[PDB]
Amino acid sequence: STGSATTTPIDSLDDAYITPVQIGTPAQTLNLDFDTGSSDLWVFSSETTASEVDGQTIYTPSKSTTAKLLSGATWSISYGDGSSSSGDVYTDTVSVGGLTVTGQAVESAKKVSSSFTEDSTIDGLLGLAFSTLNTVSPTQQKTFFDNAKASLDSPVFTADLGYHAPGTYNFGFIDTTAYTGSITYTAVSTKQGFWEWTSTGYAVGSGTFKSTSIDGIADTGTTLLYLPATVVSAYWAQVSGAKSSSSVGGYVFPCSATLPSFTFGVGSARIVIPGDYIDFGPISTGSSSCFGGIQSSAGIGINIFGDVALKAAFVVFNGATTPTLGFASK
Ligand SMILES: [Br-]
Repeated sequence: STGSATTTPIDSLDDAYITPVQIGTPAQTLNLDFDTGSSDLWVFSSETTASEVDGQTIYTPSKSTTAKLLSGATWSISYGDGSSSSGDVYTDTVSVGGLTVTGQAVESAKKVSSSFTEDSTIDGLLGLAFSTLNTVSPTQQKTFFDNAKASLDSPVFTADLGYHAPGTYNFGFIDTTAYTGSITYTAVSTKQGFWEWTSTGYAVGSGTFKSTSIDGIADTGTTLLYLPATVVSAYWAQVSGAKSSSSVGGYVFPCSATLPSFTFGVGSARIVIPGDYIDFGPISTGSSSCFGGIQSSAGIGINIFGDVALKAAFVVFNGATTPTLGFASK
């Protein structure tokens, strides 16, 4: 089997991407944030504290003939940005782009933090990291991808995120029309439960490539590119007026600037992030100070190849027995 679903930016800054997902019988379609940095499929629901729902579409398990309470199971998750959610668990039929999994754990939110409430466009998350990170207790549950894997034509999914445009998540096949040149594959460590890999270095603009190992995670659920302070300093040093602002929470730069591209290495291959992708616009409405899309990972504990990086590539998440990651230009 295979599946193919369009993913769409939630706003004009590509802050996140939503993908329609069918849950239950008859189908309830919710727009979920596919997150290769976590491993819970959770949704706003008929159980979510009413004051914490503001425009989201909710899953109502009592209206699904295939929903079953997973007795005794609860979940609770905290994300890198400090947001969180928790609740109880149903199993139900879940379909993405024509690919159907029966008995998928669908984690129903009883509580969500303010950042989720305030984002009316995101009805929940669909985790695509390794199932070892799943938070369901006392019996950990499998991700949609892990459940689907045995049925897939090939044990892979691909992320093709757009810059200010729709893109695609495919399951079970590699669309050879969706990228240019070749796909370069690189080793993955699952020791931390993430799609963790090592970039071979970077360049700033038309500068020379610096060969250096940068361990990080491929994370579709993170907006920006978070890299070591040395790398980030080298980038912003090429932008007149750029500075790190503790009051704003990162690098800012004059909105009048032209930003250089940023290149990252994948083996001997190179992925180029255009400068435009790195401009996240005014720090506040009407400001002439703009927020950078490359930020230091120093306060995080891990480097993160978020959407800023991933949307410059066609990315293969290979979930074979020995997992790997593939990157191609597009
Ligand atoms: Br390769």
